[PDB]
Amino acid sequence: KLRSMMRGEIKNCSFNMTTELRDKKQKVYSLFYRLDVVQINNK
Amino acid sequence: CTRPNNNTVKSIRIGPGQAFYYFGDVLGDVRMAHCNISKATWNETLGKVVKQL
Amino acid sequence: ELTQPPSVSVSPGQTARITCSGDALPKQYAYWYQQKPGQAPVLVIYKDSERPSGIPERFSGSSSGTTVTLTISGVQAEDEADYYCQSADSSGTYWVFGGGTKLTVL
Amino acid sequence: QVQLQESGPGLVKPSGTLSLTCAVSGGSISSSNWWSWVRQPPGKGLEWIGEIYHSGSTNYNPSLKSRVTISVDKSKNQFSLKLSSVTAADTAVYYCARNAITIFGVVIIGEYYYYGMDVWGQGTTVTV
Ligand SMILES: *[C@@H]1O[C@H](CO)[C@@H](O[C@@H]2O[C@H](CO)[C@@H](O[C@@H]3O[C@H](CO[C@H]4O[C@H](CO)[C@@H](O)[C@H](O)[C@@H]4O)[C@@H](O)[C@H](O[C@H]4O[C@H](CO)[C@@H](O)[C@H](O)[C@@H]4O[C@H]4O[C@H](CO)[C@@H](O)[C@H](O)[C@@H]4O[C@H]4O[C@H](CO)[C@@H](O)[C@H](O)[C@@H]4O)[C@@H]3O)[C@H](O)[C@H]2NC(C)=O)[C@H](O)[C@H]1NC(C)=O
Ligand SMILES: *[C@@H]1O[C@H](CO)[C@@H](O[C@@H]2O[C@H](CO)[C@@H](O)[C@H](O)[C@H]2NC(C)=O)[C@H](O)[C@H]1NC(C)=O
Ligand SMILES: *[C@@H]1O[C@H](CO)[C@@H](O[C@@H]2O[C@H](CO)[C@@H](O)[C@H](O)[C@H]2NC(C)=O)[C@H](O)[C@H]1NC(C)=O
Ligand SMILES: *[C@@H]1O[C@H](CO)[C@@H](O)[C@H](O)[C@H]1NC(C)=O
Ligand SMILES: *[C@@H]1O[C@H](CO)[C@@H](O)[C@H](O)[C@H]1NC(C)=O
Ligand SMILES: *[C@@H]1O[C@H](CO)[C@@H](O)[C@H](O)[C@H]1NC(C)=O
Repeated sequence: KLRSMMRGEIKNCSFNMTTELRDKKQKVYSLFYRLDVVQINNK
Repeated sequence: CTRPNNNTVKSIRIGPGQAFYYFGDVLGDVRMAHCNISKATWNETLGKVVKQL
Repeated sequence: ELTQPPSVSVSPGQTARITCSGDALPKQYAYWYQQKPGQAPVLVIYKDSERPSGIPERFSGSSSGTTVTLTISGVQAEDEADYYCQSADSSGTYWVFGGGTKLTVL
Repeated sequence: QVQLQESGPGLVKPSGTLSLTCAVSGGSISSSNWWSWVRQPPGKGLEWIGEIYHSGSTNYNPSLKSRVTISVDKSKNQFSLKLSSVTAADTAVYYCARNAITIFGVVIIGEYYYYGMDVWGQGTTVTV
């Protein structure tokens, strides 16, 4: 909910990142920009 | 020029020693990053250019 | 453009929950008003969760996707008035109003 | 305070243009807010109509984009609520309106919060 130029710019995201153990993964919430991610076609 | 956002960096070990840093959270609320310039100075600056052109 | 339940009646001492529906609501804020009878309708909740000053804490508000929620905790009998939700365009160009809400306590 | 006084015609002949004016008492319309108009049919809820900024940027109901135009008399701190030949289907109580906002960051990129619409008009029972 934002009207300014920064609308739809920063994107909350989710992972399954491999931890330091071989058989343990991890759901990770992070932030990214429009100029870093590409759609594939919560898409 | 400024990036006026109070941010937060988190860290996660992803390998045996591989621990990377990522853009965790923003304190305050989201603000555009921008740059300022003296307009009248720059027109006076650009007026010198076209004379040389 | 906006869906709103026309009439919700309660008894005293309850907690009222009034919603609105709309497709721009995942992208727009929603603002809450209170038409008391013969009165200028008073701003109640702005920015989907914020009341202004001079407003009791009985009024709460939250959002859920295309649905919002006006929340009155500890409903008094004198709070019987109209309640209007307001949002704007999906493009954020023109404002729209909710339909209407009529309270009836006791 | 900033007081909204409403003005316009009275009993209306059907299918006529209705230009109306909000006499803004305490009129200090510098560039600070948005100003707007809403209406209430006499037994119904409210209807948003339009919206104006001081510079001249206007917004409108798409349902009433045709028959509605608005302006502002900043020389007298007055508004303009003009209509086309609107029939007797819109015999509604008319409200002068103030969308107050809150400047968040840079105003040029439009970085602000719509505060709630603050101060109401009076009530203009237009009979067509
Ligand atoms: C490049 O050039 C450009 C211009 O050419 C420069 O852009 C300028 O940038 C300024 C800030 O960087 C910006 O200033 C803003 O002004 C607002 C208005 O302030 C004036 O009025 C008030 C009241 O009359 C006076 O008190 C004040 O002294 C001024 O006279 C301020 O309100 C803005 O401050 C807000 O943001 C800062 C930082 O986040 C907060 O610390 C501050 O408290 C304000 O934040 C409140 O309001 C926001 C609005 O939503 C809330 O989100 C926030 O949570 C705070 O809300 C609390 O407080 C309010 C009030 O107390 C309360 O109602 C609410 O409930 C909360 O409790 C800001 O300071 C200029 O406007 C801007 N110029 C233009 C033309 O746009 C740029 O800086 C230049 N860059 C460089 C590098 O040089
Ligand atoms: C990114 O989106 C996720 C969606 O799940 C957010 O995670 C939830 O956030 C709420 C409030 O922020 C918490 O109450 C939940 O517990 C969170 N869920 C989980 C599984 O942790 C997350 O907060 C968002 N990221 C940021 C930075 O706000
Ligand atoms: C860039 O920013 C700096 C400070 O943020 C400005 O420096 C100030 O400039 C004014 C007038 O030029 C002086 O009166 C102040 O004393 C200066 N303060 C400091 C701390 O240096 C600078 O002018 C800005 N540049 C532009 C082009 O706006
Ligand atoms: C992570 O893994 C779980 C189960 O393996 C799966 O349900 C989920 O969709 C995955 N999420 C991502 C972002 O890969
Ligand atoms: C950022 O937030 C932290 C929270 O503790 C605060 O200490 C710090 O002063 C803030 N910095 C700015 C620039 O707002
Ligand atoms: C810049 O200056 C020149 C003369 O010095 C003037 O003709 C021109 O209009 C100016 N442009 C702006 C944008 O001020």
